[PDB]
Amino acid sequence: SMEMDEKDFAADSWSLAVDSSFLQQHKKEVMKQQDVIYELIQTELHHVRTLKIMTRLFRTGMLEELHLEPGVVQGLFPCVDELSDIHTRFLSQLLERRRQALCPGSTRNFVIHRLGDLLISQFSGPSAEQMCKTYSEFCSRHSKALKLYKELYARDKRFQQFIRKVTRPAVLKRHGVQECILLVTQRITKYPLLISRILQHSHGIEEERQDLTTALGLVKELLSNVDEGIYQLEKGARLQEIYNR
Amino acid sequence: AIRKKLVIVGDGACGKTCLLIVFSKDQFPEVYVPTVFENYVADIEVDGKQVELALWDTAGQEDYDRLRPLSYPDTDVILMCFSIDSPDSLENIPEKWTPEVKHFCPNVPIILVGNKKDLRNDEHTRRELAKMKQEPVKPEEGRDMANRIGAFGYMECSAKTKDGVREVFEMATRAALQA
Ligand SMILES: N#CCc1nccn1CC(F)(F)F
Repeated sequence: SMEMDEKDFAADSWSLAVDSSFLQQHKKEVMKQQDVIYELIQTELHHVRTLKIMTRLFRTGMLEELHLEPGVVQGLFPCVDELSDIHTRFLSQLLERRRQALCPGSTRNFVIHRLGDLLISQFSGPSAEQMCKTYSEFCSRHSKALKLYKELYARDKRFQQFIRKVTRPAVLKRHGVQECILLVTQRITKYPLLISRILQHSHGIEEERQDLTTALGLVKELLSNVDEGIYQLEKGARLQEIYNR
Repeated sequence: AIRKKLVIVGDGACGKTCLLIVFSKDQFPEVYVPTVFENYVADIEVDGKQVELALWDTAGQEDYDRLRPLSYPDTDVILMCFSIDSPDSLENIPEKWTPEVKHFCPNVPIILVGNKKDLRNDEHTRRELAKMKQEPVKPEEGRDMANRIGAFGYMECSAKTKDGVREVFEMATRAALQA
């Protein structure tokens, strides 16, 4: 992540991010709603950072340093460029909504009152079709990627040295290759929990309550479609094993 | 320090997310309790052995039968959670969660954990449950369920007070290290 956004989301909550004199100006229900919206954006920033570790540190490092057989890097990191484009665009919209809401003279004090419309747009139309297509493909290639990683780490010396080198720093402690893959697969099922809790504290404006209710329904429809479209691919599985599913 | 993987499973009401949060911070959040848990790698030393224990939550995956199993590969220990304030969460252990974990995690030790033990003697909890002809889970009911499902052991804890939380994760680490 870039330093400006890391510092804007360094605090454990919105109530600790804003100036205490600004916090004091709001009612408790507003503080509760803003703390959950801040967690949605902060966790989205971290999710985009996970995808940047996968594309830039791992994938591009393997292409630039190792001599892997063709199809191997794509097998380890299926759909990563498409996933990065989807989530970097979504994060850009969330951060622009925060930036427009800042008080003049401040780089930290804001309130987001209109998140629902942004979530309806993300989870409907062509962007929802691309999220469904990409996650149905990625999640169906998840077992195959883990198995390919394990085989290369155990048999290829230069690959093992590369992985140990780039994952040595303490900032990569939670972000080995397999850990990144499961963080990405689990991201999509965090959205309902976060949206339902924002909705619980968004009853003050009826149009906002209605828009978050619509967004929650669209997110659950996307998850149901992705879940129904998954079938794990397996290297070496024969056609007979497939058509006898 | 060898690396081991832990996954927590159970109904949404079991308090699994809160349990991972409290253990990973060694604190119940005083200002904001997070809605979600991403992952964490805890440095644990148990009985003189150093382990890096990766922690994962399954919250949000309960309704998605093809997404949820993607959390299970290479798991070394399962925490199977229920809440002591919810007999319904305990009833879902033997017939739903146990056959799933036995299929995707064969031979992996399971520790059955009774969460929210601080609510066993809470007046509001006893009044609410009595309306559905229920009462908080008794320790013998928890031990008997653990025995029945083939669990490695039975433990109780409270994420609210932190009592028992450290012991659960140190025991999970010991279970993960066994042959
Ligand atoms: N998570 C995992 C591995 C898995 N998938 C289906 C069954 N199993 C267990 C087995 F690999 F067979 F032992």
